[PDB]
Amino acid sequence: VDGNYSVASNVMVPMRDGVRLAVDLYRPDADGPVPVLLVRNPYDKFDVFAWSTQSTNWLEFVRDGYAVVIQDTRGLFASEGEFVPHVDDEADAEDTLSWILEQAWCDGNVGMFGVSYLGVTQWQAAVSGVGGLKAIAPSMASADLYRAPWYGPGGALSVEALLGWSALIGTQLITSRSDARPEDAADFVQLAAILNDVAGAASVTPLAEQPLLGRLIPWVIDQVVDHPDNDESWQSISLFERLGGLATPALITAGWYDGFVGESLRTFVAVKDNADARLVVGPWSHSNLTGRNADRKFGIAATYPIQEATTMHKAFFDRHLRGETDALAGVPKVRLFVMGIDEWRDETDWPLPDTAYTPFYLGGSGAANTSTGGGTLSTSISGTESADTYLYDPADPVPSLGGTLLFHNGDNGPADQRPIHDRDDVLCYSTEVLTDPVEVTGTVSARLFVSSSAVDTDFTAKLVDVFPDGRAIALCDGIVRMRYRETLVNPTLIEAGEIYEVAIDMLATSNVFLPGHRIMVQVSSSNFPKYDRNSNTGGVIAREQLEEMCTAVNRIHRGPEHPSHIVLPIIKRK
Amino acid sequence: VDGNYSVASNVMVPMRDGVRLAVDLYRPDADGPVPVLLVRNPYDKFDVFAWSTQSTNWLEFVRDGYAVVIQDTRGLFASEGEFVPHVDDEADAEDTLSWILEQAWCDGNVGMFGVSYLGVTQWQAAVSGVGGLKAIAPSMASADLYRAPWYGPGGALSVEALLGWSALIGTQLITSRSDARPEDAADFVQLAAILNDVAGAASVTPLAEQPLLGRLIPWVIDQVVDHPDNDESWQSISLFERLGGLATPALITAGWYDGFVGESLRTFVAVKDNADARLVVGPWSHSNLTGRNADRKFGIAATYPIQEATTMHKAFFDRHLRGETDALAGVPKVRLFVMGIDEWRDETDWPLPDTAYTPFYLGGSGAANTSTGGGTLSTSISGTESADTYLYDPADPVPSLGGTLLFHNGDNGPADQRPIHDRDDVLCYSTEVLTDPVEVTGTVSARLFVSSSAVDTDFTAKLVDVFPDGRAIALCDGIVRMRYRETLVNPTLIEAGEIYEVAIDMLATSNVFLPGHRIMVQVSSSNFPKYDRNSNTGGVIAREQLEEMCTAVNRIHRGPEHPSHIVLPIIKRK
Ligand SMILES: *C1(O)O[C@H](CS)[C@@H](CS)O1
Ligand SMILES: *C1(O)O[C@H](CS)[C@@H](CS)O1
Ligand SMILES: [Cl-]
Ligand SMILES: [Cl-]
Ligand SMILES: [Cl-]
Ligand SMILES: [Cl-]
Ligand SMILES: [Cl-]
Ligand SMILES: [Cl-]
Ligand SMILES: [Cl-]
Ligand SMILES: [Cl-]
Ligand SMILES: [Cl-]
Ligand SMILES: [Cl-]
Ligand SMILES: [Cl-]
Ligand SMILES: [Cl-]
Ligand SMILES: [Cl-]
Ligand SMILES: [Cl-]
Ligand SMILES: [Cl-]
Ligand SMILES: [Cl-]
Repeated sequence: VDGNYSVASNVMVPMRDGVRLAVDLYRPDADGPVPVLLVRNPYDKFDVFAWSTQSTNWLEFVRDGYAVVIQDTRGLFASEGEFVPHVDDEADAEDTLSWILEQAWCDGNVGMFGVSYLGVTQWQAAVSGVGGLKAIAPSMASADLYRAPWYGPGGALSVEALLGWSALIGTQLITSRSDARPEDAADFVQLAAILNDVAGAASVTPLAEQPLLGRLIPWVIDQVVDHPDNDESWQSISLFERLGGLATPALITAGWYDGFVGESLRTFVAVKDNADARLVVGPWSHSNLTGRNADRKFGIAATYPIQEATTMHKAFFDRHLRGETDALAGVPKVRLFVMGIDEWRDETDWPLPDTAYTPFYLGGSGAANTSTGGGTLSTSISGTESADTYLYDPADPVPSLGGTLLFHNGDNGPADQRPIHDRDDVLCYSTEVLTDPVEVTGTVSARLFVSSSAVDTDFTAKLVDVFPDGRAIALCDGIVRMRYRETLVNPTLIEAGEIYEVAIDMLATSNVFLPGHRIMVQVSSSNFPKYDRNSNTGGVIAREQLEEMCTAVNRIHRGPEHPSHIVLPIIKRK
Repeated sequence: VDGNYSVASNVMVPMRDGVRLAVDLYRPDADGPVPVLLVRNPYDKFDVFAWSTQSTNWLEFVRDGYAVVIQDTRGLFASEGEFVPHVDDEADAEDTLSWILEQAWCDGNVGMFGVSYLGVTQWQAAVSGVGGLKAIAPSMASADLYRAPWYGPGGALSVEALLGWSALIGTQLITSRSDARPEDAADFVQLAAILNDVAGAASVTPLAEQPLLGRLIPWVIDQVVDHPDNDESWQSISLFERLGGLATPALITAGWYDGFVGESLRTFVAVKDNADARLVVGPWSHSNLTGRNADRKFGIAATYPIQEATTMHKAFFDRHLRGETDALAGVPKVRLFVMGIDEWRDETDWPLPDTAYTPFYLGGSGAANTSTGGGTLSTSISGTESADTYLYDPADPVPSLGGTLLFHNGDNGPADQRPIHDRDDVLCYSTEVLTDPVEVTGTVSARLFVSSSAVDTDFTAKLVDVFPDGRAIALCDGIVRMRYRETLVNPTLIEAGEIYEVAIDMLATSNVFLPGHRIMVQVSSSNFPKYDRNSNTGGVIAREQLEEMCTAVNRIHRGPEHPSHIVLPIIKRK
């Protein structure tokens, strides 16, 4: 009967190596075989409520005649084997899709959907080149684990994401015990303490000393902390280079304040020429999809639109798994929540056609130190050669406030930056108050002329919308670790005192700066614990004691010969 | 097979009047009949993800061999008939339980669980005295709809809750159309605008003029706005007086910042002598169960503990529907999240045994106006007869900040009160800085000696924890509408200038005021839009234009002959 279904629990699926992963089968009451959707989950396939609110009302897929298979990843919950993040997911996904394709209830069409880790696993599945996989729908995900979520395009560790997540997995590994242990109760306590104070956990030096996390999940040190360079161990798990060879349709969701935003958007650009790719980007952080934050409310239309998302996914799967060639009629290619005007808007492509990548140059009379300095932004090159100078002290890094934080206060993306505006290592440059709106929608970067007294250091750039009432709301930001200025692969040190031109990848945003606002950029050398703190030594940063680290006199050069700027993706619609 | 189940959609269940309500059946694969759990839902039985995250992982009940029935209430989504809130729910619940009891797959034991409206409906079901109903689990609910959520023990309208909710129902009635209409698109827009600005919608005078909401849901005016008195129309739907005659076990959940908190706790006290009642109270608001707020973080243990809740519910139902007499071994009678120390704690009863209901008297040199006045709180009666005086102007009411707000900024319960501390109509009284902790856990009220130049006005009282850093965090609050000082049923006006002793029911809290903090009480005559604004005329408030309203010179009397105080439920544990 239409609308009706059954659920079978703990169906054991054998992988190539004989290890068995558990799945749940949600199968419609059907005459013959049906199209199937697979979800690969490390947070317990039974616990559907935990993730699904960030995704789709997918029981609608089942009522509409799709089968849905939810799987425990290797070594977790009801699955056999050992869990190590990422390393087994290509093969296990391949083996699982094959098994599904071989079932009596599968009609030869398979798709995938899901958020975060349930999104990363879809890219890992799509590179298997299993013919029967017809579409994927990776939400808030990445195809390059170095670039998101563990490190970044800047070559700094996303330490708060690392320790926060490891503590969560740790908690699970315990609560899911094969056989309970005496140290479980106390370990649980230590894990909660990390999660109540991720900045605290990130502050212990040497960073590589993680007695609890290293014991529960050795990968935290063995893979992540020990591999600062984007090396073979990372390229081994990266999917990105293989994406351009695929012809798999992908429905891709991202959030402007989501740790994955940069990589999510990159995946869209990589697949769009070869297959039907779609893009939806709302003003969300990884853990806050509500549209509401402490100092910024985006309106009820900003709340993750779960029902519209369900409808969109269903049309997408109807088109690619069912061959319904008109199923996506009237569905936009790209749908963005444009902040400022706080409205959803349809677009034909990402990057937007008719993006004007426009330099806004750093300038001003006197020092740009603090928000009350004389720092300016202007579309004209500055007339006079100047330099802003500050001391970066690793023992006092600039605290993280909003942006793309994941586990350390990850629920306030558009955070008011005022609490750090009186600090001497936070350089501020702003336009005059705008009398006409300025829309910035696209990828954002800065080109800075910099110098240090140290042989390595960081430089950060942050785009900020300054409201009439004084709120200085964060939009997007990035970091460059100077040893990685040229490459994430073969780092080299710098000469103290030499001026370098460096690029800062500031990810992406969509914001209209309305009349009465200002475009503002904050420049510094730290952003902790979003990123780990540079020791200013040129050493193996994660192996250094705080005491071993050095302060740095860092300098931003600006003027005719050193035209430091932010490149803004200007959109003009009249 | 154990763990396995099937789901049948849109099974139509006939009521006594021939109208049919739709249900979904989640039935385990079972030899014979099983115990059954019923959930009555006005937000679409299909949409399980919307509410369940506030409740339980109840698929675990189904995997463990319970059937679960989820029903669309009369006139919504897949059900037939006309929707009017509350009025049909006693009979429909009765008819539905009977139908379930008659099914081949029902073993004669029925239970219920659910949150909010899904909680209110359980009290409405429990008064039918259907023998087969063995237990209920009403979360964030009430058995007296006047007292929560529509009015309150003070006799003021909960206007923000009223309009916010009506707009939500309105939105549903549209999105669920039998036959789509030309005005749907525009109506949808107007509904969103109310929900983005509930304070704005609440500000239109006369309040009873609601062209959109009155048309979509006439009950908004016909029942709620038109019945300011706790009259026969309210008593008709109230369950409270019948609760003391029941012998139904009840697992009751509440939140310290939840609009229903006062009534949730009252239901526990009413059933505890006659049946196995349980209580769980976390630091949540109706729409924020995370434990995280703009200016107050309660720690990860405060996050609604959905898995522990599932386990507790399962043991509860195992005990009462399955007759497993040891199923609740080691489960506490009462479990409270004690704020301040920010820890869960078990207790044997609510109110706590060894509560010392202790007067803290208003005093001080000079006026108590603003936070920089000389207002004090002390366990000693004030020595000298004084009075604090302010003007209450309905056109400028004291704005609502946290507390038990539902739809107008209902996600910041423990709000910092500082933004209203310089106001002249906000009287502030505080203890000295504490050097030893003071625990306040229980029902809270104030006894004030008051006078007005008006023949009716409001008086509000708010309990506040003042932190070392200056944060003035709201805990609990209430209001008395003076015409209802003696009774909610037969209001009478007051004499301008006469001193009255009035009670303010300030609901309940659990907080340890730690060393370095202060106990603080804010007194005023408005709290908008949590409550509607008194017009100070003695008229039908909801029918008055702003222009028709009067200002009031209100006065709080304090001293030996007028010992105004807050009664605090002091707990002492050494
Ligand atoms: C998702 O499930 O949360 C994590 C944030 S770091 C991420 C890990 S790949 O996946
Ligand atoms: C719940 O579902 O939300 C409402 C808050 S006013 C309440 C109405 S009785 O039930
Ligand atoms: Cl089978
Ligand atoms: Cl393994
Ligand atoms: Cl805002
Ligand atoms: Cl919109
Ligand atoms: Cl354009
Ligand atoms: Cl200026
Ligand atoms: Cl110099
Ligand atoms: Cl140079
Ligand atoms: Cl049947
Ligand atoms: Cl009807
Ligand atoms: Cl706090
Ligand atoms: Cl605790
Ligand atoms: Cl006690
Ligand atoms: Cl004092
Ligand atoms: Cl006088
Ligand atoms: Cl008197």
